[PDB]
Amino acid sequence: AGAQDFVPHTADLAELAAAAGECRGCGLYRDATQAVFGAGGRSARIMMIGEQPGDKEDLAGLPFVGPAGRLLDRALEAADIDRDALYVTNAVKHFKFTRAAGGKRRIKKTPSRTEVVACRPWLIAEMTSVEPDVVVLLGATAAKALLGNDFRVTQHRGEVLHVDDVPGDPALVATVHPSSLLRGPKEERESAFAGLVDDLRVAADV
Ligand SMILES: O=c1cc[nH]c(=O)[nH]1
Ligand code: SF4
Repeated sequence: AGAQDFVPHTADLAELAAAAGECRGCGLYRDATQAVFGAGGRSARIMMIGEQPGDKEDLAGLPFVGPAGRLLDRALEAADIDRDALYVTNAVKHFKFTRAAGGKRRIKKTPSRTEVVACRPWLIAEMTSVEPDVVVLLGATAAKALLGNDFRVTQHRGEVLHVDDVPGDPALVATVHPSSLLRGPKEERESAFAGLVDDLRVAADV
């Protein structure tokens, strides 16, 4: 089922990342440039999970390198968290996208629950490998990947969650995806940014 047979029996992140380059666990590997595995080391206490690599990440081979990543770095710095000490990854490892005539970018398309479930074996391997004390779930797709398809990020802000089917029973904190804070009225973006910093500080205080 899904990516399971493509996941080797190793906690070495470099070996896992190389194996993910060969994954065919769903259809998304076909049009994407490459798999984008997580970045960071196994000593990380905090794991952060986004939805999927976007246009820039698909070509950089690294997560959170575009505008959403720059806002996330501003929030991490405000929360006094060193990005270099985190393990940062995504629920889905291949960019799902389309282009619009006249567009300046490839446009993300939402992964189906089917694709998230197919890719989840990689997240389980990452979590088993890193043994984080806390997992920050950035956005609906990531949070639902671990907390259920009905989970609503908007309803659980600031909350330390724990579920029974997650490796090592880490604390889970679900928050807004940084891409949500890039657009909207200034006051709304500023309030939302403060809330993201708050949630990052809850996770770091675990
Ligand atoms: O790595 C990335 C970049 C943008 N958005 C995500 O969810 N993940
Ligand atoms: S998105 Fe995940 S499950 Fe699908 S092919 Fe890529 S690595 Fe495999």
